[PDB]
Amino acid sequence: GDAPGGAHMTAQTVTGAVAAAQLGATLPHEHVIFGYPGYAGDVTLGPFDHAAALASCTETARALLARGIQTVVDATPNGCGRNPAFLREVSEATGLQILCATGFYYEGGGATTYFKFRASLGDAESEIYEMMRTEVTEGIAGTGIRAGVIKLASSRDAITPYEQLFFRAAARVQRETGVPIITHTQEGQQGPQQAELLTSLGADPARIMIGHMDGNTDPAYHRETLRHGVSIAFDRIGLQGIVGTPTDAERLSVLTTLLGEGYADRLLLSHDSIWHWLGRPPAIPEAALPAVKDWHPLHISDDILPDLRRRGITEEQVGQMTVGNPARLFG
Amino acid sequence: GDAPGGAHMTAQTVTGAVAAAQLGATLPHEHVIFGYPGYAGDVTLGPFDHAAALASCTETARALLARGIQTVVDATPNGCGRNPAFLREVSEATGLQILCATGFYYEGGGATTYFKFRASLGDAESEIYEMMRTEVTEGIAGTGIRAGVIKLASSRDAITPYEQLFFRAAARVQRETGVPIITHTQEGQQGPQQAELLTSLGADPARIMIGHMDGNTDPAYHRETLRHGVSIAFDRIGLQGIVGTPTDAERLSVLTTLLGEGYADRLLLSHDSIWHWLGRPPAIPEAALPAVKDWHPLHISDDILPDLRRRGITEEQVGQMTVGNPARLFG
Ligand SMILES: [Co+2]
Ligand SMILES: [Co+2]
Ligand SMILES: [Co+2]
Ligand SMILES: [Co+2]
Repeated sequence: GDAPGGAHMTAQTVTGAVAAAQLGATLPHEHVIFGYPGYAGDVTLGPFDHAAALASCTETARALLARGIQTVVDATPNGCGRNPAFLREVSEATGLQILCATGFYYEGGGATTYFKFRASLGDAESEIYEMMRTEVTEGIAGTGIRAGVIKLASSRDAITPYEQLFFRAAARVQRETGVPIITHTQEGQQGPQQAELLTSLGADPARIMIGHMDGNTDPAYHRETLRHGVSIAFDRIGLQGIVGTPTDAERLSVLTTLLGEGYADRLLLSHDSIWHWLGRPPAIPEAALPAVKDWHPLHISDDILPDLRRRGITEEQVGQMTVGNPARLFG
Repeated sequence: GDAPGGAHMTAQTVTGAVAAAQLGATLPHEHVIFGYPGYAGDVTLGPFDHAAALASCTETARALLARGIQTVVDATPNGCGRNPAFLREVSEATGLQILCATGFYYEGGGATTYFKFRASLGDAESEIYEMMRTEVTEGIAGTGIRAGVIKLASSRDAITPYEQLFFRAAARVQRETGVPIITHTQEGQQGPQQAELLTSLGADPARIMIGHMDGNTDPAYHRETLRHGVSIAFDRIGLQGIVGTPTDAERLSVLTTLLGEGYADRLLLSHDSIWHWLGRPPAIPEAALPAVKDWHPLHISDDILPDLRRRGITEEQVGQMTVGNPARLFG
């Protein structure tokens, strides 16, 4: 099929290099810990309880392994609580393999002030390129822990000029190292534009996963994106009818259509769940309880897969999505 | 004149309570360390060199004392690098008294994602109120170091709904504790609106300093703001013709007019300087060199004051601005 072509390094997890064959079933987009930009400024009342986060996270890790999930890809942006050392902790404690990311979030929800300022003063793209390259090849913050993927994100109405700085830096790092790229699309838009842009810049589509594609329910939009040869992920499975999100029933309808059209090799599945929130614990209005009810990392293993199988999807298609595709994209 | 009326606590500096009479000459708006939101996500290439920052900061501290400045008010927002423990370090090492702030920055340049999200889920104002109240009365991040002022900020075109959450929480904390409030106005606008809003909410104008008023060169705008009984600060003195900023000559023209109209008791002067930047050191395009040439904390002491005196301003007016006003506002 379409194999990764160009520079290449074996999958880097927070605990070191891992062979593609050892990745096993994988959730390509989750967040062990996560905090929206600003969470740190609420440190007095919402401090990080490391002991509790570690207990809870490892328990979630252990439950994933119970389900045969050997690997999780943590997509947390550098300014949203990324903590490679903590992920290494969670990994060494449970045996769950974790890959972390390098990247900043979309303009609308990221810690954008910094690079927007540096971009006004000089060559920010080049500076973003050096950070990503260093994090992928040498390590994050002096820990030696390397990023196994680059995380890119765009806004709803366009991939903004600020966002494009990151897309150009990542493309260059991609070309030079072969590292995988995973993305965020805001509210079901810009999937095709991200794929076009990344490929146009020389990024290997065999190493690109356009995310939150489940955010759009017109399969035409998905096919237009797949036309580029990149993989696409229904990665907010379980987050229903909230923040623009469709219902899982809607996602499944699109998914089985795409599956029935032969796209298994290019479909990945995830929850975009957060195991432990940073800042003060989120206050969940009762009315939103159903929207987040299945939004946890065991939902696909326990509800989705069995539901695709009973719908006609095959053990082979499911293994392609959950093991085949990840092995090739990140391995 | 107009003395602080209501609840009251003695000036809290990062090293403890200080009598109003011991504040001495003060710079009401500076930043020992500062980083635009996102700086932390650039930690791999732009890590904090604590030894160098401490050496440099204390040297700046020592130079301020050489000039008789006994106190500095650090206006750094919770998500812009605020570090009470480091300020205590700089203070205990030199004897320079430092007050730190509690508050988030304006929507356009702050770490806004967090509270914008919490506001969508619940009562963020109340949450912001608890943080500010706890930081002012008990301490920041478990250090015991209390905030001596609340920092509020608004955008250019309006005090946005997100910003108003902070203005309402601060007003309440102001009413209950008497703590001073200092603000940021973006590009010479919203000074009058901030003053109106804060007073309308029950905040004591004798404890309110509307900042970056030097950003507007129409004295009419300043008088309209002073009409509220609040103090106003020309606090970006030295930052010239850049980021919308006027020249110092322009600021001085407005200042002597206001001074000649009897407003000394309500005028404060500062630089809004940054002693040590967080993130990778700022790259200064040569063309901007003159704009930042006098932008350091010795500029007012060495250039401005002597320049107001030779312009006719009196030793008494200068002492009112630099010692009288601070004593009353923060003491
Ligand atoms: Co996302
Ligand atoms: Co995510
Ligand atoms: Co400001
Ligand atoms: Co400032």
